[PDB]
Amino acid sequence: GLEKTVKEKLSFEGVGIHTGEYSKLIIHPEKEGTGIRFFKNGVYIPARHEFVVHTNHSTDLGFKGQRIKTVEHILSVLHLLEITNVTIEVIGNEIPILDGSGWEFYEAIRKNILNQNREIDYFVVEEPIIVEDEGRLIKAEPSDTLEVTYEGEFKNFLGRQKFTFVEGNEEEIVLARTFAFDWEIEHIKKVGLGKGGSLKNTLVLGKDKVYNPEGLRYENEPVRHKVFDLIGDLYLLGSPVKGKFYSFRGGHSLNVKLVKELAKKQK
Ligand SMILES: CC(C)(N)[C@H](NC(=O)c1ccc(C#CC#C[C@@H]2C[C@H]2CO)cc1)C(=O)NO
Ligand SMILES: COC(=O)[C@@H](N)C(C)(C)NC(=O)OC(C)(C)C
Ligand SMILES: [Zn+2]
Repeated sequence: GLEKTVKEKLSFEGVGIHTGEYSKLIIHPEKEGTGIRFFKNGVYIPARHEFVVHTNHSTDLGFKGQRIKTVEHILSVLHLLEITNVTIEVIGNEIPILDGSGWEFYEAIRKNILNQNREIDYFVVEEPIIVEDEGRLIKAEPSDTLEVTYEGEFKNFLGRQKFTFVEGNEEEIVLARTFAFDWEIEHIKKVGLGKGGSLKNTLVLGKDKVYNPEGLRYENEPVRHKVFDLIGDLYLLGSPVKGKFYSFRGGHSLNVKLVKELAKKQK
């Protein structure tokens, strides 16, 4: 496909899930070859794995003392829409969580795409690879299309679930919200995270119950969301990705480990 930017500036704002602070974004059009980058306090932070500074409960980037938490959801939307050149100006410390999914970003950006004049140089997975960390595993192999499977093993009523995204099915993952388990939330808050979490932006689950009155958007909403997260983390390769991926219990740390290994192999 063609490289793409946005036709005009687009703004989003709201609380961040981990900081609990209110932040604002402005997405700026950029010319071919710019890439995806964030901008904060005069500093450009490329959306690339070299700038990752944190991977526990979110993927965060930093450069020159300027940090932005929770980049994975906006990056996933940009990856899915193949937006390749933009600057995400951040006023604040975190990307807004909005409803917990990619939906608001996706709907606004998709109606505001500007095609550009050269084609995308995709990051094409060249050979099989596997990364592992204590029972968790992610595998990648060559594919002409982006295909991403996540398999979860939940210690509540959900049990085992799996879900596969393929190109053309973006609408199946951009509404899946972030989630949390009631028995884990105290620790998450104790370690300085989750300050903005609520039933308005998070699917909160117990051993045998759902806290949100509206319930789940899909019976497998959590694994759809984990696929969505992985697609955002994969964009830290710096180009839209072609490959077939399978994650068993992976999270941001393992996702970024895979990205760094792929980048090293194909440098
Ligand atoms: C899903 C994944 C991959 N682990 C990660 N999400 C988080 O880590 C995360 C998201 C929300 C909360 C909360 C809250 C809350 C709350 C109020 C108390 C409940 C109302 O009764 C805590 C952790 C993610 O989506 N990364 O992208
Ligand atoms: C059992 O609780 C933990 O160990 C959390 N650190 C853990 C569950 C690994 N978070 C997680 O899923 O990874 C993400 C993707 C970084 C949010
Ligand atoms: Zn997420």
